[PDB]
Amino acid sequence: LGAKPFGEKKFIEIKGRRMAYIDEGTGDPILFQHGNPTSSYLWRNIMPHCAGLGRLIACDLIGMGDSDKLDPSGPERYAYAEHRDYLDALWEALDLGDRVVLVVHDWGSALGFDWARRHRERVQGIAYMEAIAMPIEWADFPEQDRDLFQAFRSQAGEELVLQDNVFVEQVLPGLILRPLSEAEMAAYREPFLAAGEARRPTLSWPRQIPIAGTPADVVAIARDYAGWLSESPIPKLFINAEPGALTTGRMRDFCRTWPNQTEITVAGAHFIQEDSPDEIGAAIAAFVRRLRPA
Ligand SMILES: [Ca+2]
Ligand SMILES: [Ca+2]
Ligand SMILES: [Cl-]
Repeated sequence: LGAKPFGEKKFIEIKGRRMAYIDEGTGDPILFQHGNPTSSYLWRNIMPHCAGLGRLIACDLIGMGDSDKLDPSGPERYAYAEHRDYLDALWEALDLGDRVVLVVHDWGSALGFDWARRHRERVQGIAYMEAIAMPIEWADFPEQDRDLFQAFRSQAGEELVLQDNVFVEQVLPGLILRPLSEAEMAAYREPFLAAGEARRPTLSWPRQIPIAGTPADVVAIARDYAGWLSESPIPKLFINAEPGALTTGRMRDFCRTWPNQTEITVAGAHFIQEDSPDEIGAAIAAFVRRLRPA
């Protein structure tokens, strides 16, 4: 597997803040976007498979990875809309061109799907896995994690996450089938070593998941890209997971109705990149080779 990151971290100022990202190679972008509570590090063993197939980019969401924190931070900070404003500006600053291939996961998919809907003419292909493909109901949420996430979305969330770093220390490992190494966990907890607001992004995210109609704004956004994706002819690669976690049941049933889509199944729960990186990288590279023929 390997715990070493892919390439060197680069920095650029956005909205008066500093954001970190990986940008290696030349040509049309193959954009990898992580979710909660990860960073660009999540794709370290996947991006290599796309070597020479394009400009390999992986951005650290604001307040995450090596990107700046948003002070003053609080319950109102790090909502989906705010993350979008920063990511939109970062992607604009990167001069991506008009033949972008998106590779998304978790909140990176909500952000990526929305961006794609808004810049559809610039999207050459979309590879996704364990994504937030549509608004859901509690019955659709994984049973084993249902109570905990309901707790995150309650006044108990602050103690769980800001004080005890539960999303990083409990959820993350709990949704990876193979044992992580000391170095791998170190890389994941690094941005959240300090108790308090430094960990706010990992609490604000679960409170943004479009479940049972709340929050209304994210539900509407997801409803929008869900409808669009179900009709868009843009080529797609759906990397299904077994047993999987988020993209199972009804949501998986929905994703499987999407047009011009190739699907493969790999072993894993939610953070499948840590369980089947080679299968995932190989599939993405093949997908790209078909989208960018000699
Ligand atoms: Ca071109
Ligand atoms: Ca585990
Ligand atoms: Cl979340």
